[PDB]
Amino acid sequence: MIRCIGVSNRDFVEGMSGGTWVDVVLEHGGCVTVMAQDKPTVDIELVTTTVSNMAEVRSYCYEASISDMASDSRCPTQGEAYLDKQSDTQYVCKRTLVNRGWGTGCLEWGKGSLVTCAKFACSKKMTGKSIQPENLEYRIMLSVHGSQHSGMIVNDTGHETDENRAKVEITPNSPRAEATLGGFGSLGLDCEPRTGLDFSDLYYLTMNNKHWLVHKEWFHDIPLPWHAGADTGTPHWNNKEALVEFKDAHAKRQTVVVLGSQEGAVHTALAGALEAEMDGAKGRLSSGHLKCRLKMDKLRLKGVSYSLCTAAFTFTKIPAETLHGTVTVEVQYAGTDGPCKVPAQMAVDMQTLTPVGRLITANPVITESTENSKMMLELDPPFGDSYIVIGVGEKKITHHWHRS
Amino acid sequence: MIRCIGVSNRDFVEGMSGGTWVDVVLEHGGCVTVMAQDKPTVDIELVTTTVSNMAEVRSYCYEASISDMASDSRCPTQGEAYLDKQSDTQYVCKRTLVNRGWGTGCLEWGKGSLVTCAKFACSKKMTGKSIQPENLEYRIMLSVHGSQHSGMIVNDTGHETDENRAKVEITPNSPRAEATLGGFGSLGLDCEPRTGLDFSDLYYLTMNNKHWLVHKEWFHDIPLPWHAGADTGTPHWNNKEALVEFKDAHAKRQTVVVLGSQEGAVHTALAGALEAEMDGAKGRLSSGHLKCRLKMDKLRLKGVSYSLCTAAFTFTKIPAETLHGTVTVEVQYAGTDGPCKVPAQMAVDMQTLTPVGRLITANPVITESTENSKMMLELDPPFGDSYIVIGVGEKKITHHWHRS
Amino acid sequence: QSVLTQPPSVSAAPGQKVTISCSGSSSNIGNNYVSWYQQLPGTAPKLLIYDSNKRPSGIPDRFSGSKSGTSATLGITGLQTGDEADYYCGTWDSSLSVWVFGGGTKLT
Amino acid sequence: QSVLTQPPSVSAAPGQKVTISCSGSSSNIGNNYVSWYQQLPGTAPKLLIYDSNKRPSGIPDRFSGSKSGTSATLGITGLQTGDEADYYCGTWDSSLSVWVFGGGTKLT
Amino acid sequence: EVQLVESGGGVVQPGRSLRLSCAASGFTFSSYAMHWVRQAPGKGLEWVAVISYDGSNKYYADSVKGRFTISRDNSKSTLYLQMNNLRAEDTAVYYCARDHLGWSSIWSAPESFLDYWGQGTLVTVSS
Amino acid sequence: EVQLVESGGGVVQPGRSLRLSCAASGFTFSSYAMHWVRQAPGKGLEWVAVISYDGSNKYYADSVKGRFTISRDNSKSTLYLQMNNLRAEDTAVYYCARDHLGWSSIWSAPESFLDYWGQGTLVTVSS
Repeated sequence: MIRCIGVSNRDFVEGMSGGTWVDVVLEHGGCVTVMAQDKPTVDIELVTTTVSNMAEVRSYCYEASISDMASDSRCPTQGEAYLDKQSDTQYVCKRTLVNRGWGTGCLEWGKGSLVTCAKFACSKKMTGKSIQPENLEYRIMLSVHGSQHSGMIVNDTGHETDENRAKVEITPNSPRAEATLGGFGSLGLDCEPRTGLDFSDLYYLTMNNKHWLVHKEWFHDIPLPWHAGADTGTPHWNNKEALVEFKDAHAKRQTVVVLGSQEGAVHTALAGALEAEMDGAKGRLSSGHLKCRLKMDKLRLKGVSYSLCTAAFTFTKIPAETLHGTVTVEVQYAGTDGPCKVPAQMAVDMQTLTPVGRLITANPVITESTENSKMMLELDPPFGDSYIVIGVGEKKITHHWHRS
Repeated sequence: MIRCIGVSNRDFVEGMSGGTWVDVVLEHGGCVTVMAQDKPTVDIELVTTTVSNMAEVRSYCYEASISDMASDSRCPTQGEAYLDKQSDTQYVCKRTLVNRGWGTGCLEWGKGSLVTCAKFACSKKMTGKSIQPENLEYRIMLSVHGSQHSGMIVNDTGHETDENRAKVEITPNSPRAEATLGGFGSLGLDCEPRTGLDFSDLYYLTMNNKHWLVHKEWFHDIPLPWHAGADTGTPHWNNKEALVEFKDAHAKRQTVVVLGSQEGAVHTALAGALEAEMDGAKGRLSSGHLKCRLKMDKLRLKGVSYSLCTAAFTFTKIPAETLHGTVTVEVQYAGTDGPCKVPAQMAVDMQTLTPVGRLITANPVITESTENSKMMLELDPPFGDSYIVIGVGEKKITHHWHRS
Repeated sequence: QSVLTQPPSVSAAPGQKVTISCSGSSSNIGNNYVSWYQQLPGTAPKLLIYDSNKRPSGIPDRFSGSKSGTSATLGITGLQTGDEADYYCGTWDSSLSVWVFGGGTKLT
Repeated sequence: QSVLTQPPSVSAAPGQKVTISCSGSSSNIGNNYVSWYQQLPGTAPKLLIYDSNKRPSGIPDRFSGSKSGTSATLGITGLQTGDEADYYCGTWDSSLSVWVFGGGTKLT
Repeated sequence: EVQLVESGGGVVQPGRSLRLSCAASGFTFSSYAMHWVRQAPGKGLEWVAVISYDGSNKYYADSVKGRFTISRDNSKSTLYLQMNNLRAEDTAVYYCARDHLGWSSIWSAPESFLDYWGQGTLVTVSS
Repeated sequence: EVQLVESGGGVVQPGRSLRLSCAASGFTFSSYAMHWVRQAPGKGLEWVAVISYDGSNKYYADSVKGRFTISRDNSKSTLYLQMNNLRAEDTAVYYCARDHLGWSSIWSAPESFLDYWGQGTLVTVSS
């Protein structure tokens, strides 16, 4: 409950008086408070968008090193130069013509042959992986908003044993899901993958714990050495001249130099690309939307036949305004009643106690039979001046609240 | 001569009948052969463009790492956040706001302040130094074409003890030089250093044993951390955020991570720039330009009072054509008759021996008095058929030749 | 005796339909992804089922995965004598913070 | 007596122009760059003149370096009592492939 | 194409130490989480330990906590299990297992399953 | 701020060896060539050795050819001079000197001059 109230992008969706179906849109890092007449308030929020089954397409090298380098020169009209490791696929070579003459060991003036090779090794590489739409999985956290401890909950750790919380996973080939919320009934779900993304035109790119989603055309035009798919041992690197260049050639040699690391150049290029989390062979996302169609007829109210809490309450905190105009109050019930219904309402006239506004923690219920419990309550007050009323009879407390 | 007559960029400048001035263009890796009527042939070539005493202007960092990441946040309406390291200029921080509330350790909902810092350390940097005409110095090599052993000279080594090879140096504030060429007179050199290049619009840049000449405005607009000049210990870096980014911030933390190395990104931007050498605090260039004027009236022929070589010559090599159409011939002289003028010409009519074409090694003179001396010549023949005639009398040398 | 309780042995004639069910709690099976493994005699374990109903590329479709409440079931429609091995259900337990296997089910 | 020879001792009255010269061959001073060094009594050598006409930053214009022929000369215009020291010339010898110093000259 | 090669087994007196090692080839060892699973001859499978892709988190079974230390060297793509104070019940074949995930998220552990296994190394404690 | 600290010199016997060291700081040591210059007490200066920026070129004075050996470790920015088979005449105060150039060209040795000097380290050969 705390996570929902703290989230900025929080949408309040309401159902019907006796309706069964409502629609929502679940956004990543956002909560959706769902209210219904005479039904408990449930929170729906997307927690995890994850992709799987990613086949490697191509790997680019962005940091290299050369070794085992040599040069071979020949006089003009002595044929093309030749080195032993020229045909080796682990070597990059460059044929060139250098000036030879009488003082340089030849018998005729002209341009003689010259070849320089160097063995290619790759320090670090990046890899782009394919993404298919069927390998999509969403995780949705369903929580009951206000069962007298929901103010102690801020995250998902503990959702397994908590009966008032249930999580469900949705794939494009399995959109329906049902989750029971313990004593508050059970929720229905029929979700629709709604992340605008052309997976047929996207690659999952990783480079040194930094990962993005890139376009296929941009990925195919990267000027770096590459090899298709993947290989164990040593693969044959294509386009090895992208990281190694040959400078001015002397009489019988040529210089061979590796280019600097292209990591910062790619980070500069991918400044606008969408970032992705990588967990092993899967890919986790922080973007996402889901069009779910709730079935809420099976949502029951917990304290139907319970009595009202007869003993006296006490405020543990001064009520505060949320980022949504609502109020959070934390009351302490000193009575040893068993499960009782919390008297909680708002009134503008203390004589008639006519209910104004509504409760966000719909139909609050105490469930502890020990003394001095605690409970958080969220109220939707009317505009202007009104009173927060908690308890019955003499020792009920009031607290004046003004809302803009 | 060999290095001059084997070069590809070899211009041929001609003097006058008794003229005293000729114009030349001196570029790196090139030679200018200056011929004149009844004057010895001299070679001019720019061998060293070097800069020194450059003023360090600004140093950019292209690889970095962080340390001591600390954070501090405060509740809404509880004031701004503060860290002790927020004032330290070696640390970089970022103000930000993040949602807080009742489950996050605060008494009122809303957004609160948050600051996260990190110690800024730079792995590698690059430096841009300024260049002024008070820093330039050109070194020109002045050699004599045809002193009977320049046919075994291939480089500058040993030019000090060789009187037929002189070395001069030119600065923009001292654009003139004069030197003696042994028994071949002396040469003057008036050069324009303004026509060299435009070195008020460029910086000299050093980055990890690689060095370029880059534009002044391209160097200012580099988006990297920078200081002015240099400083011992630790200087003050400006705009540290070019390599340090602040990722998603939780309720009490913020992830600090540095970008990849930008060395390869700088290399790709320096494709069209001129590459330079580094020799300590001096900078060395291999791409320049020089317009100069040659004072040749003080050039003189070595001894003309000599007698014609009466003994018999023999070919040592087979005559080969140069890249510029000229023919090099190496001969052996069996005579012991002191120094003598070498009789060498080209005659299309073998009966009258009327000279056609010209010699590039004007007035060759055997200077040795021992048997079996070697001398290499160069001839500029006429197009078509012509006879190479070396020597006099019965045992004279004849070699047929054709030029396209 | 162990965190996940599956029956020790099930036998079935070839061609018959056989089910192997292991039960746990809401901390291990009720929420987390149950994985099944086949261990042929003298062989290292082999991934049979992942994400509690899925087959890896290579596993014949005679094997099906199922989960219901806090108990997952394995299935073999058309058992063949090349499938006589030990089967282990396993998952991560969030209350223990410990990955747990089952007792094992020997199939004949 | 050494590859480069300068006078062993020269003396000038304070406030007067004094010159010191070392001469070599065409392989050391003729082509290569001559440099000077001032060694104050009981101190480390101090680069005085480089590139045979240039003063490092900090050296006053009282000092001046020249080079004519195969012999470079040092100049001290307006001597002061703080200049009494040993003065050495030196450069690279191309025929010897060995860097060489001068004999030295104690100024008084 | 994925291969896991365990080695270091043998016989050991009770009370002394031992360090199994498993070499990985065919994948990015630095990108995945890894497991140890031991199995006594004729007994069932017993999970031992898991280590995340970068050694950030380590979880141990209660039967080995305080005695076994899992570790990984992403440089040479090898996996280690430092076992000390060995008892008789530790006699089992020790497999290293490639987890399908790297355990980099809160939800990786619930989604965790063991993708590939090794042939195993036997560690007997005789007395 | 430039500084060079010589160290490693005391009193030594003839025929034995000695290794000196020059600690460099305040400049890119791997970029500049470096020299050794010794001075006998009350005598003139004597150049000893030179080593280029990448340590590929070395030149020694004729008196120490084959007996001394200059070396450098650009990583730690230090300079080594291995003097063995000493004599009584080698007693001098040894300075290391920074050269304005890195000796990376044919024209570096002519343009060379010693930029910054150290302070000395009195090596003495007694018998």
